[PDB]
Amino acid sequence: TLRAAVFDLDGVLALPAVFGVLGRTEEALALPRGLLNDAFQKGGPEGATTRLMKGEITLSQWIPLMEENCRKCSETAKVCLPKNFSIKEIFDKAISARKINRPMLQAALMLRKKGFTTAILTNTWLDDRAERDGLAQLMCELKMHFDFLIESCQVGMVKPEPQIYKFLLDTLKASPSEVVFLDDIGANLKPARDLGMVTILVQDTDTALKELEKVTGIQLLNTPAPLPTSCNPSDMSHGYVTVKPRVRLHFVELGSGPAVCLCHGFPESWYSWRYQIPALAQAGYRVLAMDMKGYGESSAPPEIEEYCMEVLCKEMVTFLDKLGLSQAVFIGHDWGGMLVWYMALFYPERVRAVASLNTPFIPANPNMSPLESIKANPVFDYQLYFQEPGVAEAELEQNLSRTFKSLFRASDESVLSMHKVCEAGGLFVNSPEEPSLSRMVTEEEIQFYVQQFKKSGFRGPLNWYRNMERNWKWACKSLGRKILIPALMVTAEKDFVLVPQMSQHMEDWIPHLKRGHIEDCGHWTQMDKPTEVNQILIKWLDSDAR
Amino acid sequence: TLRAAVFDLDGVLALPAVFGVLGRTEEALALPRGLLNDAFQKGGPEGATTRLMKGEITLSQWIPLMEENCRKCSETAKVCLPKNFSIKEIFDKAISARKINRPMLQAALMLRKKGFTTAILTNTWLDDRAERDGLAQLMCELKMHFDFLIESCQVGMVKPEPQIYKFLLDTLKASPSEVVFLDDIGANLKPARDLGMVTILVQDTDTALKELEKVTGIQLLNTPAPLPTSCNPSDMSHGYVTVKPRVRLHFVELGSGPAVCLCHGFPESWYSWRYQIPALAQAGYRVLAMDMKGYGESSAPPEIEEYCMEVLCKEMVTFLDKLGLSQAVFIGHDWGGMLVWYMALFYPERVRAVASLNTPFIPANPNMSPLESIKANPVFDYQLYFQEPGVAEAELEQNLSRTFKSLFRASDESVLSMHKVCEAGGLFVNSPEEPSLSRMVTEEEIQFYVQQFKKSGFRGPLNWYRNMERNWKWACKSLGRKILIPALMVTAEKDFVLVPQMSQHMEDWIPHLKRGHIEDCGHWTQMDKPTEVNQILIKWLDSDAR
Ligand SMILES: CCSc1cccc(-c2ccc(C(N)=O)s2)c1
Ligand SMILES: CCSc1cccc(-c2ccc(C(N)=O)s2)c1
Repeated sequence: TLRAAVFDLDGVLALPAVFGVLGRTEEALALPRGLLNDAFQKGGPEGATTRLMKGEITLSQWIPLMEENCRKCSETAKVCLPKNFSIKEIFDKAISARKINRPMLQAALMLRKKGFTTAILTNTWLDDRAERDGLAQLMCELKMHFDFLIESCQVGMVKPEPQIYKFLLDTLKASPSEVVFLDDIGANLKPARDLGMVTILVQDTDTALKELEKVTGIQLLNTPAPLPTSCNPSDMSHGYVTVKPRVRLHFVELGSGPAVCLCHGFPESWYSWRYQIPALAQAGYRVLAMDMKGYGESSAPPEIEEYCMEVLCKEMVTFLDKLGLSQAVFIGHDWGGMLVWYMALFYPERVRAVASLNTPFIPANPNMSPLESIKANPVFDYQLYFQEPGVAEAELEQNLSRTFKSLFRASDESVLSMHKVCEAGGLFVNSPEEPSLSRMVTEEEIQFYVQQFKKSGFRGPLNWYRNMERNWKWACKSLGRKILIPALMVTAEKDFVLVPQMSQHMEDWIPHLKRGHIEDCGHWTQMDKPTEVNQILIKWLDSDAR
Repeated sequence: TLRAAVFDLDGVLALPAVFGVLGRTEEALALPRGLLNDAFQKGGPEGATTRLMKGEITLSQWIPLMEENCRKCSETAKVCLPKNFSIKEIFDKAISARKINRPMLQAALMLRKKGFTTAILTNTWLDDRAERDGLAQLMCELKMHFDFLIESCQVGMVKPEPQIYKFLLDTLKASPSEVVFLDDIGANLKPARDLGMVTILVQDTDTALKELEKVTGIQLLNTPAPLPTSCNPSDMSHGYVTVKPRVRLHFVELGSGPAVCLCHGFPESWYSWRYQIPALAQAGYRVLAMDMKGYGESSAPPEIEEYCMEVLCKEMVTFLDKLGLSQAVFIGHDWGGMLVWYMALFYPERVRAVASLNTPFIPANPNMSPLESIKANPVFDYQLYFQEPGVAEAELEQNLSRTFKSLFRASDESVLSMHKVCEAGGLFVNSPEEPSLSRMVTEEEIQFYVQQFKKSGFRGPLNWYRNMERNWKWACKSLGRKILIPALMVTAEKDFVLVPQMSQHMEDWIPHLKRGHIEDCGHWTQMDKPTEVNQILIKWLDSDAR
């Protein structure tokens, strides 16, 4: 019975296989077949290449030795290599052209999800090239999906020496018969077999995967579209900034590049962005996923006025100041979407670009009380239920598990009326005591929100809805302004509270506004439609926010 | 008696004054004197400009209104503005050319150091230009040196309206007679005077500063070269990454741009880089100042082997992995300098560039025990004293204040022999019980190190010296490699343990090595010579590490 799967990198997890480049070069250059290859394998286990693969020497030290091996192979072949022939130029292109074999990685991900221990076993080098970052990025992306990364140059052993195989088994804490080994070089496969390991000679991916499926009894080919990579809270970098005495803000941080500040809604967490954080960091951004004030590890002061838009926005400016960030892209959802439009209106200098999911930009009506305005819409009755300090806290803090399971559901899973909530006397008066688990979330993900909300509860979060009058007076000062910085409005077809239609007049105040629309998407946009959210955000980021 | 100083931005804290650009444009373009200016001030407190300054409108909305005011001023003047005349192009250059008036900022810094409350009072706008970041960066740099930043567009009032002045006094919690006010516009000075505030009409900086010195009784002109900006621990962003079960690494993070990872020595803190962090972030870098393993808020496991170079380097690679960083520039000092050379040797893919202060790169002697090697040098006797578990911990943990005050001293302040330490039976056997405070440090800075070392003490830090044999065996695997990535070696003339001379053969293993040398610098390089360290690092960073 298998419980571990090992993958080679070149020709297995990454394609096109860098080594099939020596043959491609020979042909393009009309060189005697195998000339370049002979120079690469020259001296076998004594050669420059074996020294490189064992980590005795770096790639930059190896390049002159390989080109030297190239003169000698020519001497004995009778043809003379050109004057612009560069080993470096050839390998630079080969490394650069090699990308992750996505279906192979998905198969490895699926096996690991089923309780398999996974690893990468590769003959690689210590890359000190000026262009080494491209491969460092690839290895970074690949490795975090595996239990182990065994690199020849770091262990001082190479495939096919039998010692690396005994090393592999020891690392795995498993006997050979519990291991599948995939490689594109039959010579490297043989020792794994001699030990009783299941092996797969990898040529075309589909066939290798057909073989893999058969031997594991796990479906790997033709499976449904997987979810984007999520976040494990304990594997993240956690950041803490004191924005004022007794007000500290917590954030999760991932990646490098332009700062993208993600602002969640009610009643959420930095964790609501779990499917966006790895994807946005991978797309070349420095992600800062906040626990907004009143939430999770961020401070939660009791006073209502601590949660008015003016105070919240000023604290987000200080956050940027203390981190030494002159700007950040601000991406919000629900209450975070509202904050994000106000950051653009009041601090355009600090906002590189602004994007909102579900939350439209509606300019304050100076001739109408914001309370009258809320009453005009039956779908906002829940906001009136939230007005009285203590009432919604009591219901929401009553049973945390029920609260999140009741709220976090897809559009075709609704359990909450949300209309005539005041008259019903609560949000959960029609709701089961033990709601079923929505297909959107795991039991574990619910438990994370439960644990977060045990610290401060619902007072601070609910206080965001308790500053209507103050926010309205502040917003009225911006009635003559327009939003002229890059902006994106993303609507969710099935959000029955923040309906797409409510966003229709936005072009009047944001003339250059760009849009996104997600069909069959409820209110919890990020977890309902992660793939679509990621595609829309990344595309908008690359085109409008460097 | 004064206790508060207020500065205007344009023409006072920032030069050349953006508004003296309308006159410069008129001349260069041979336009009737004051034509452009009339268009800027048009309608006075009713005009487009006053609306802009009060925050009713953004700069992008204002530009067409100002150019419109330009057609009208021409109608009545008889000349016709060109076809490539751009209000935007003019203001873009003016904003861009305006820089901090460094001597004015130094004067404000000196006053604040003397217990003054300082503030910036400015008539500014809400900048939504595509080029708004340049000014956002300037305001960011400037503001962190002041107690308050009062911007007209954010308060909805402007100079010279008397309400902003009453607002200023209220913000300051001070009566007018306790306030000096500096402005380059006499009209804005008058109301401050009418209230009894001391005023200074600012033309040339030197004279304004001569006036400021007279009225405060504090020397501001011709003062010694100030120290670079330091760090206040509670104003920093604190980061935490679990690199393995029960091993967490703490870091302080400042700025945006390429990741620069600062690695302190023995027995230090992230705080040893206090003078580098603001300077490097200001130079366009994302600084990650570590608490190395065994130190401060980082985990400190008791086992010796937890501190061998191989384990430490692997944990720094995981740190990068968990933060989503494919690379970082690694800058080390003392033990951190040693780690940093080993990161370059073993993980060149993860090291963008490598720099060391005082610590040279010495390749392991495969024909000699590292213990024999240490014994060959009388200056390394302290390392032998550190070998026995418990002995150095007892002496060092005995009185924390004495420990740091004894260690942290300039070269001409030495109190410690450091030679024949074993035979003397300690580091502090000749040292006073109550050492004087070195000119390098304040009592407060000592107390910070004392507080940090109360958590874990000296076991983990001392364990860095307890892996000679393991480090030697690991290092021997790199004997065939060279360091071919960008590298900087900084020597300290008066470091009597890590003498500049010990670095003389480095070019043999790092052929492209760049150098820095600091005269009259002891072992504690960063606090001994902050200005020189910063100049050397920034210059090397901008030229060799993007
Ligand atoms: C009150 C939490 S914010 C909000 C806004 C719009 C729709 C929703 C829904 C939450 C839960 C729903 C359900 N029935 O499961 S609909 C929540
Ligand atoms: C033992 C701490 S590491 C080190 C290396 C080289 C010189 C120094 C000095 C520390 C303190 C000195 C003194 N006498 O104040 S010299 C420390």
